[PDB]
Amino acid sequence: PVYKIALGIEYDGSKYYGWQRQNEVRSVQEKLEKALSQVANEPITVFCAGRTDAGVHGTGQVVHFETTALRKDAAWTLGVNANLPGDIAVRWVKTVPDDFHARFSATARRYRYIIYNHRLRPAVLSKGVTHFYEPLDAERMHRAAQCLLGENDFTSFRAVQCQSRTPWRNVMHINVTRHGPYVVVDIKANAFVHHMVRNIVGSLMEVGAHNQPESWIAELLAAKDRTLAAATAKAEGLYLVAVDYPDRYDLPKPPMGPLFLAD
Amino acid sequence: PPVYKIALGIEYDGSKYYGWQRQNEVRSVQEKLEKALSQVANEPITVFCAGRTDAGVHGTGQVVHFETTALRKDAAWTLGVNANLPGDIAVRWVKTVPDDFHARFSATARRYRYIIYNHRLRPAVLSKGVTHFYEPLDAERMHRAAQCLLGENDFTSFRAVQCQSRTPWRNVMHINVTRHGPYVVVDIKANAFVHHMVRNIVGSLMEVGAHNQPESWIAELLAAKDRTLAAATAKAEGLYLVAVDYPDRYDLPKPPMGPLFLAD
RNA sequence: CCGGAUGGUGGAAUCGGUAGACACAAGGGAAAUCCCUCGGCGUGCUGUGCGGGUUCAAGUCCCGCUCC
Ligand SMILES: [K+]
Ligand SMILES: [K+]
Ligand SMILES: [K+]
Ligand SMILES: [K+]
Ligand SMILES: [K+]
Ligand SMILES: [K+]
Repeated sequence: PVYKIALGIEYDGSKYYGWQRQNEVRSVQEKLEKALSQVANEPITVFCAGRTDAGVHGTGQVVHFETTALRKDAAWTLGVNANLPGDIAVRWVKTVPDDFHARFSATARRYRYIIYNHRLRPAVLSKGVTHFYEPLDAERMHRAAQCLLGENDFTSFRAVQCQSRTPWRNVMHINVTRHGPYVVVDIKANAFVHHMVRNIVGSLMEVGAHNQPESWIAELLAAKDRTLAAATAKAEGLYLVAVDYPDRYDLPKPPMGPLFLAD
Repeated sequence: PPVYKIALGIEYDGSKYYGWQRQNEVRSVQEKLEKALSQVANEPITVFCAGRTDAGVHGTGQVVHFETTALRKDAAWTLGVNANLPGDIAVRWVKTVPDDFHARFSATARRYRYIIYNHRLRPAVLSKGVTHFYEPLDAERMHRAAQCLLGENDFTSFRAVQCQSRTPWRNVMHINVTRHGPYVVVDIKANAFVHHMVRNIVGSLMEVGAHNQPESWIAELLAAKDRTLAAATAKAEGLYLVAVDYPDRYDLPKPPMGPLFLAD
């Protein structure tokens, strides 16, 4: 018998060279497979809903695999976790049909960017938040961002190493708010082009610091040029908070956080 | 030569340090902090913290002071020192204070926050900054079973052996337990605390929360004046020295105590 | 006149904080993905035209020299 299982993985990529399995470096996927394999007692290969670059964290990542071995729930949750490193962890298990597929079944991914806005660098979670010196204007930022909403040509916020096809994406919602000293950027789209978020954030920050007009983000978008927008934003601050899947699969959706961040 | 009494608001992540207490043998927050301060003042510097934390415990409201004959502009102590500090340690603010100031002795009351990730499966993000407690906690029940420690009591049951205070008596300003999504936070403020006082109150408070003991237990323990009766000391990675109290005359800056996104 | 002269190329570095972010190449190993290297030395040092200086700290300031 083949069993298609879906796991909700969570992690802290600060100590990993990303998710993708590199035969020469540390990858969340690798550590995750080693464990799953020990439980199923057979070589296991997983498929994630969205690979994160080296540095980016995850709290809503979703993966699936097929094992011939039958393990009770705890085996996949409490079990795998017992084999996983402290930074990586399983949030929930759920057997799914054959028509499910972490990546291809995903209707839209969602990210959150954590910006610690203070003159002096942070200490706690120094690898989990991006530190931005210049005073940000959450208000102004949010406004200068609604122009990216909908379907547009994110070429200006694209990448040259983008292995995807058409640079067109559909943004469900992009909001920027401030939590005390923090500034958070929540963005949801059907998908994103290489470094799309870290780029939108980069240019959004310049605006926030009043180094550019609100109209700049819009001018960039239509500029269809990358060498016009700000430089890619730091990684340590990006969190893959949540992925969208058809309600028919009935996958559990726990708080996306990160941490104390309201859902 | 002029002597300058300076007060720094230090913040850090003790996950990688054997505590604050400078030890000529291991990594201590205080040591790394002094090395830096010294490079700035270009003279051996010795600091005094408002409350030493044990190996593991973090800090976001810690306050220290020192005296240097060297005159450095503000940035030198803030942006400067930080530039010499490790990434986990950091200065939050500088402030020259009078001679009658003293981080420890001037402190009117310290304050802590305990972060409990209440979920069957262990956390990944901040795995060293939050305490993972398997059994389902009852924030409500916990808070209630705690108000009995409020005020001045004999915290012998929540004390320790390696304790140096000549008296295990303390005055609790307030102890509250709330739940943030999967988290359970315990905020406690007192004039001072006896060795492992907080981690102990939390330990026994958790047993109650998990319904392994009655709300009346915390109270029975307190009056029991016995330690071998209460729960075992709670984990360290979850304790944060969020804030210290000082006379308003000193006018020290009081930024958000957090940790992180935690409302002030 | 004043503002610049930093990597192979752009292009950064909080009204002195401890280089080269970021982007785009190149080269090598495991059409493209990916690791590491890509100032000079080598057997970590000195290096932000060039020596000298001040400062705990200099690309970041004071002085003499070359060119926009
Ligand atoms: K630094
Ligand atoms: K430098
Ligand atoms: K530098
Ligand atoms: K010098
Ligand atoms: K120079
Ligand atoms: K000069």
